[PDB]
Amino acid sequence: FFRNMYDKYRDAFLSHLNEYSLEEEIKEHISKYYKLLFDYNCLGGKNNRGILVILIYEYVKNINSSEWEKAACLAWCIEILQAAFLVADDIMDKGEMRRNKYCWYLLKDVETKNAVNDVLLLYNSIYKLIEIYLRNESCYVDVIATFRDATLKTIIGQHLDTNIFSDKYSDEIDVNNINVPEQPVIDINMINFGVYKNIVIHKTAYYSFFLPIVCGMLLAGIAVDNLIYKKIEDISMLMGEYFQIHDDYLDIFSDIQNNKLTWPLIKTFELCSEPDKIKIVKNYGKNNLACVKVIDSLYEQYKRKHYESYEKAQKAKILSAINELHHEGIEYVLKYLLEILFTG
Amino acid sequence: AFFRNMYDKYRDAFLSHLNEYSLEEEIKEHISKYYKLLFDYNCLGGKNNRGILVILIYEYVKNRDINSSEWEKAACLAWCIEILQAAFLVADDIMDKGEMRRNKYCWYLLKDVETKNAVNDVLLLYNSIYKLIEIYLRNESCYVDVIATFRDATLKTIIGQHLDTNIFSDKYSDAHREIDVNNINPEQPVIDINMINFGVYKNIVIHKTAYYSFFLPIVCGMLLAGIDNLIYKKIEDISMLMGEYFQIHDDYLDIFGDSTKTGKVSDIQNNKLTWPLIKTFELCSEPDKIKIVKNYGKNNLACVKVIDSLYEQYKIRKHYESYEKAQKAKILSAINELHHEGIEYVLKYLLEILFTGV
Ligand SMILES: CC(C)=CCC/C(C)=C/CC/C(C)=C/CC/C(C)=C/COP(=O)(O)OP(=O)(O)O
Ligand SMILES: CC(C)=CCC/C(C)=C/CC/C(C)=C/CCC(C)=CCOP(=O)(O)OP(=O)(O)O
Ligand code: NA
Repeated sequence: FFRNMYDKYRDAFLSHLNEYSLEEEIKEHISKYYKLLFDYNCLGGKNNRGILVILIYEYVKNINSSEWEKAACLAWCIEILQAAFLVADDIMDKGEMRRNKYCWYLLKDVETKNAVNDVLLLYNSIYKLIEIYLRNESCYVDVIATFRDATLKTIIGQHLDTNIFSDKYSDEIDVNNINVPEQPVIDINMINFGVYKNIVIHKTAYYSFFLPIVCGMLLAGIAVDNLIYKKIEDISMLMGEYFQIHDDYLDIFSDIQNNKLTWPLIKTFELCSEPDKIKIVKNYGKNNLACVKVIDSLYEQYKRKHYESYEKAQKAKILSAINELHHEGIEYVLKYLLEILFTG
Repeated sequence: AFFRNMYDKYRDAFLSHLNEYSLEEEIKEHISKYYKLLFDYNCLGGKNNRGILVILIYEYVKNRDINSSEWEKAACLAWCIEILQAAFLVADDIMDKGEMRRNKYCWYLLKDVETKNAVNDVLLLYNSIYKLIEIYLRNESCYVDVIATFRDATLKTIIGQHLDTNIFSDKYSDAHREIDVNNINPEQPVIDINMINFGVYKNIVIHKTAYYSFFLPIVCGMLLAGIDNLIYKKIEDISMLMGEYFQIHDDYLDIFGDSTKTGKVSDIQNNKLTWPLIKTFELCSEPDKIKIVKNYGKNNLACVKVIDSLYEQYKIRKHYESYEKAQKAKILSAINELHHEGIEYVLKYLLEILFTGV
């Protein structure tokens, strides 16, 4: 039913913009543009984060029409957040396709300049929507703080993912250099699971798991002083890692060319001979067909099988963390979520 | 000067927050190094008209005693509006492909930064505002109203930007064809003559400038002081007038001002709907209209000269001078109809000091 309510939240926000002191013709142009911005970018994903909110809310509470209206609001707000992350991420990473269609920023009628502005519109629409539907709820402030704090962590994780190999992170920033572009290179001191977990937990775990779970519980009426919140934070960290490692696995089976610190990169570096370390450093992070293939060949050489081995062990560690919650409703949801992560 | 001395307190309060994240120590020192510069490079160097408006309004709203922790909350909101400006300027320079801002390279041009970091940094700077308001105004009754004011003014600015970016675009000229989500090719941008009018210009400029630059600071000062009241609507209207006044001057500077004085080099080549363009178009001959259509929006210097010579031919400088006097009087007349002495003093002082600062 979550998908049925999309139009309401979209139209609610667009109705706010329509109240502006603007000429009727100009209002028409913007409702056209912004309806598409939402539709193109909020619709078409697996909706795991949105569904997670709704499932957690239902399995803590055990629900009328207004209650679901607030739950579905927060669910779509996180999908709107994902949309904003998606648009921004594709600008930054100069992406080609997202969800089997052209990245928003690539479109002739959009371009990078609009996509930047649109990320901030999508991002700010979130808080207008929460205001519209949850202004008079007692959890109102805690909910917006949860979005804010999870977003800040995501920004920092995104920063680390972008810059972990950059010449600035190897051992001051030059405010006079606008002319000499730094060549993308690997930094071997950063190729380790400790650094990787830092990035992954901040970039993924907080907005993807912590935020949706907390929204559900917050709206349900679980007081923020409750000890479960810290347990859920710890579980969310484990799941975020699990999800991103799998995301890294799917990419190879544009991270190689984009010089990304991936789990496949770290595992390979851990497993490979010294000559192959030189081979990785020479061939990684380059937009060259021959270079990517060499990196592709090494992943095949050092066996795909190591991911499967990790996936089984991490899943077990999560189910153990889930079981110490001592909350049946959330436990089932988290066990169900864990099963349906990759499919949606 | 008091406002300026408080800068580090608020910067370091946010930097400490990031420093609390569960990260390895080496990572944490890289983060703090990057983000200290992000703030320093982009928050310092302006006229600080928006920050000072907060400070002045907070004080002159009512003649009263104000303790140092009370001033700490005001200087926070004052600096939050300067962070917002810093986020706006970084974003604007990305979108417009800027060269200089406040007499130095645009943040995004730095080879250590690039567009990819700058986009991420806009969102960090923007989000730091709300973390700061939380840290310092968490337990204030006006807290929800303050962040909602930031939120709503930002939304309007985003809409103003959208229009400034897209007013002459294909989508606006061809309102009948839907956006082709399969077209990843744009053809040379041109002006749309139906859009060259002052009614459209005010729509754009009020939203892009007036709400964040005037309404937001004044409302911040008032809400925190403890004032809902009918004066807010009257203050919304003056803000409209001052924003329009401010942006027209800003259009004047673009073509007629020294880049070593203003700190920045664009409107003609960026195909912008400007006051000098609208003023030229209602005043010039038909052959000159075609000349404008032919030459406006082009990066070639021979094309911008043609436009620049037309501004000289039609003496746009004197037309602005005439506007400036007319509008300044129009604003003072609305300010005098507020029936509030303290805010009147501030708005009068601000109107005198807009273009120089302090
Ligand atoms: C929501 C965010 C952060 C944004 C994305 C994109 C948006 C809406 C944009 C920013 C566009 C904007 C309003 C502009 C820039 C205006 C600017 C930097 C200029 C001039 O103001 P002055 O007051 O003259 O400059 P100082 O602050 O240096 O005195
Ligand atoms: C604060 C904002 C909006 C922006 C600035 C830039 C930031 C922090 C970025 C975004 C980085 C990010 C979290 C990434 C992209 C991850 C992504 C879009 C996801 C994949 O998630 P799935 O759930 O597999 O995709 P679906 O939603 O299509 O199912
Ligand atoms: Na999702």
